[PDB]
Amino acid sequence: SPAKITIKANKLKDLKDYVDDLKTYNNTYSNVVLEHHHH
Amino acid sequence: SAKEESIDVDSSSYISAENLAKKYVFNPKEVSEAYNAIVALQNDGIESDLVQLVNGKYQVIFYPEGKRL
Repeated sequence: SPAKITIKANKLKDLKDYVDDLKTYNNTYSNVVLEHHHH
Repeated sequence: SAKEESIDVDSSSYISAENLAKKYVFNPKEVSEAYNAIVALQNDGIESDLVQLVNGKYQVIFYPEGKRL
């Protein structure tokens, strides 16, 4: 099903950190695709 | 049918960023735009529809592209 994900924190710093981690891992998993071509 | 998931980073139990990324493929442009909006609000007070104070917490909303393989 379609999904809507709401991420919440009282402090902007904590929200920033979660999103920063998400960004890192989302990019890493997407890079695995390219690695399969490289290797 | 549709799924709404709330991730309360201030709570005693929430899905890790690692596990969220394992579960879903996100459009990187969506995530980057939200991250930059958070930074702009924090650093320069720039308000955006992307990062709002709602019911006592700042929030962003993501619409995953897919379920990760």
